[PDB]
Amino acid sequence: GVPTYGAIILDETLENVLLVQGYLAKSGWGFPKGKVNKEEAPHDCAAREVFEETGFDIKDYICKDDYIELRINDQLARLYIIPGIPKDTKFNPKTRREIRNIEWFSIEKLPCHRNDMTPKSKLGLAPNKFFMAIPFIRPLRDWLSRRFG
Ligand SMILES: O=C(NCc1ccc(F)cc1)c1cnn2c1CCCC2
Repeated sequence: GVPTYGAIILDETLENVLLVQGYLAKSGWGFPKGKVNKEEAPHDCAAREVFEETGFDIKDYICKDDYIELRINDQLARLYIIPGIPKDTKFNPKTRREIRNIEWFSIEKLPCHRNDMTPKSKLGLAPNKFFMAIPFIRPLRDWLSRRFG
């Protein structure tokens, strides 16, 4: 699959992260990210996708070595970590045709796994609106503990 790039944006307290909500198949909440274009550098794709989805330009803030990368079903997703962005920042996507809403979420309240259905003796996982963000949460919390305190 084609690699994806984006950002995990945190506020100044390091408490909260910015998630975006799409439509249809992308109807839940997830980090801003998207597919890399031909010959485009990872940092440029991340900034591009983040600016298209949030209206916020991370180019002056990206640190090259500060990201979380996950390979999920053979697609690689790398989110650059961008702390310190004020919570009163005005985010607006380029078009409401792709992005429904943009919100801050408390990191400590976000799930870092989906719940099974053991109550009902049924296999699998219950739906969770944070399903695209979930795989990054534990690695983010571990990364913040290491790199900050
Ligand atoms: O990325 C997602 N959500 C946030 C988002 C990011 C960019 C955007 F333009 C709109 C919403 C998402 C949700 N479900 N799927 C995805 C991606 C691929 C697998 C299905």
